Amino acid sequence: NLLLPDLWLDFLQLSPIFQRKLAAVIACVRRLRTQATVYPEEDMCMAWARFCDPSDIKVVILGQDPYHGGQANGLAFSVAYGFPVPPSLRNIYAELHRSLPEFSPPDHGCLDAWASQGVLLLNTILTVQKGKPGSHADIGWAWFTDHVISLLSERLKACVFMLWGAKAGDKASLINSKKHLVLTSQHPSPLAQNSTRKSAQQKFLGNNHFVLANNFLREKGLGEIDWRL
Amino acid sequence: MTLELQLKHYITNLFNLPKDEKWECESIEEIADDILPDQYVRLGALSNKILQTYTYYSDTLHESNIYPFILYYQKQLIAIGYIDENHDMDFLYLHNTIMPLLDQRYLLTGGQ
Repeated sequence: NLLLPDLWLDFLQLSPIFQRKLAAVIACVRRLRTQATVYPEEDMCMAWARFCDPSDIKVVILGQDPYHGGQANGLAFSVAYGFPVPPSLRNIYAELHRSLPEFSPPDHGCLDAWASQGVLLLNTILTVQKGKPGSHADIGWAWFTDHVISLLSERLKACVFMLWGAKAGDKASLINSKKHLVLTSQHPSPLAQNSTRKSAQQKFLGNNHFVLANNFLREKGLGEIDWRL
Repeated sequence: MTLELQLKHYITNLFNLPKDEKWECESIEEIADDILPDQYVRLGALSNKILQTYTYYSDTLHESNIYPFILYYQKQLIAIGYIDENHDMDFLYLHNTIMPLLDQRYLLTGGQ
């Protein structure tokens, strides 16, 4: 059991050895779950893969690891209904509101409608121990999500990749930037919001990434994302 | 968890926030150059070092337009403070991996 939907197994075409390596990471998490609280639950750590067919993915947004206080829902940046909106997601909403006149920031952190429209909200690390950010950074998730990114770049005809901050930016070398639109900026975190008129990288607020993404999709003949929540 | 509790006590007292409201945390890694003021990021010190960050949030914190935060480099405490209403960082503590640059931890209940 690789926890992935059948469409994703078909899409990835994992070799037997890669299947065993993924199974080994899953087994590691299973061992860690009996010793401590791990987020999200096992049957939610692949939720990011269950909202659309992988062939229909149009935008990839990379996060780091899941929230570690129980608010993670298996999607990058998103939180379940009823949870307060985290700071980075608030700033994402702020950039959407600046760039898209029809977008009004919602009172929730649920990004399900984006995922259903082909926005892949992929954390590079898929589990985390309660209260300990980065605690599962070295158990093998990074190999798997790197491979997922590579295969999305290879197998999709046209896709947008939004890489915010240094960690996500490190993944750019996995993506064929002639096929795909690779959008980069500083992280949406409020910590990175007000800084230095020095940053070689563009600020998150003002990066125009959601407009540029829909322009790309329109140019390639794909349906645009309705970003409204 | 001592430091997070001291920061919560300090912030809820300073801004008269409910002491029993649960705080949640967002953690991301990012290089110090993008998250700290320019004057505190120097070659051979904080420059080009990846920090692990904790930013706290809640309903009343959002209402006050403040973001309390704690920054670390590996196991070394790097910063304690909050982003204020003007989006200015106000530090209770700041260390550049070599030495403390700012230390008002006497405002905390730790005795440091």
